[PDB]
Amino acid sequence: AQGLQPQISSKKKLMDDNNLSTTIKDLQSKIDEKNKEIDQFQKDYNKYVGLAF
Amino acid sequence: KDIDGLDFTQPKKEAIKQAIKQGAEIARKILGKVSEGLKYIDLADARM
Repeated sequence: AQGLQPQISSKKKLMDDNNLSTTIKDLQSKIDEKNKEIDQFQKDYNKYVGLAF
Repeated sequence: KDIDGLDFTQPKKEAIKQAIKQGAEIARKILGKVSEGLKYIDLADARM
């Protein structure tokens, strides 16, 4: 039988080793990256429609 | 210059070509804004 005490300590070690403090910073990098494109494409659509008239 | 477009062209009211003088600069400036935006096309497609 696998021990119940290390089976808790196995999961408790897994809960400390997690990328969750990293991937959230990684995903907020990409959202702030993709917001810069969206904030740029609004400038494009407000320019081409200006050109199209 | 549009008052000046009719200041310098006062005797041309009998002339049809006064409207061509009117039609001249508008036919220029419609193209100059195209090419400025056509620069903006190649400028964006690089960035794209």
